[PDB]
Amino acid sequence: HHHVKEFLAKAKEDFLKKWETPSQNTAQLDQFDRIKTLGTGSFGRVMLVKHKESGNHYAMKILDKQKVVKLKQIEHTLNEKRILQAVNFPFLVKLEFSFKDNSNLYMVMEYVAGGEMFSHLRRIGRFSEPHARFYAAQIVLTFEYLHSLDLIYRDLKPENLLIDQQGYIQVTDFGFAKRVKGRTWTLCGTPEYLAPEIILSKGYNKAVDWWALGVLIYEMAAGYPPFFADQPIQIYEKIVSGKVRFPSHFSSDLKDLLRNLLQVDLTKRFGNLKNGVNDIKNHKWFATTDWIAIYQRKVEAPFIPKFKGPGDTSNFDDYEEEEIRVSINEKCGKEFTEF
Amino acid sequence: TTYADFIASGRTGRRASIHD
Repeated sequence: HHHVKEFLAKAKEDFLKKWETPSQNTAQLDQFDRIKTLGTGSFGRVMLVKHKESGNHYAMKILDKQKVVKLKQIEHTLNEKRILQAVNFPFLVKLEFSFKDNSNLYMVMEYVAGGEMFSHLRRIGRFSEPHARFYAAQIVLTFEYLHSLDLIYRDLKPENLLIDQQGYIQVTDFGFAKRVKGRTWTLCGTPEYLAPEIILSKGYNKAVDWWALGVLIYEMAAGYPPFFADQPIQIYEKIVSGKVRFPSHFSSDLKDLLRNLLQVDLTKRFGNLKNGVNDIKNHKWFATTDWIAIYQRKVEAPFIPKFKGPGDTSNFDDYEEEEIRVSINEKCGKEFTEF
Repeated sequence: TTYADFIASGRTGRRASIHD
């Protein structure tokens, strides 16, 4: 496929134009009716909203400016918006609008009613290998796309993968995403998904995303992650030992792929070798995978979330609701000028 | 079993991201 190579070069050109001249201020708060909280965090939350003029539903991420500054997450938050407004791929949640007011930053994303892979995985227990492979292929293509733009994702986990109406994956949460050529050092991610080099503070590159994919595939197929414990420190100890045990039901091909992704030695890890992503795409475990058909979304999904209207929130957990405050005074104006 | 140990553990719910 010289196809992929020319798709990616054209993709980079579109990305670079938007990266260099980002869109800003494309809606305002009173154009949306807020319906229900879909998730929370230490400096913000995500709400289901309805856009009054179209009637469309969106997921609106609301960030408290003062809290973002206090917790020293300015660069990460600016990274998120700048990257989101510039990318475009079948398996990435789309940013539809963004704006800010006196108190908050807002990113209005497409709403994916099927809920997080997390909920479905815990409920079902584990996914069959073809089911896990279907999702894994989507992540492979998405990381190929992101890494080609010099982006590192850094927060792969089932909680950040939404299942759409066609049963396909939509990756959300670009809060730790960064455009970087060369090494970076920020200790971020989720404990169970951190690569050894992050934990050991040595500097790391995009190979950490491929390690995380190994953890994700293991967790989808097993129903539990390869390294778990009640405290992060004990999890880290297991991760850096790199000893992995596999369930009895894992196929030989799956175990071999995972030995190569969950390789503690950076320089031997699939995705990070001479042939790059092709080592993964060409692996026996993916022999049945039609990569083009996946990209084109022509493969029949193994699972479709039950759907009862746009606006249905049954696939999401209940959260405690709270006011959206907008101060009469502008907060942190200079810090977020480019947002 | 490993599964039973996981399910009895404190980390079966949605996992918070960290930065540090």
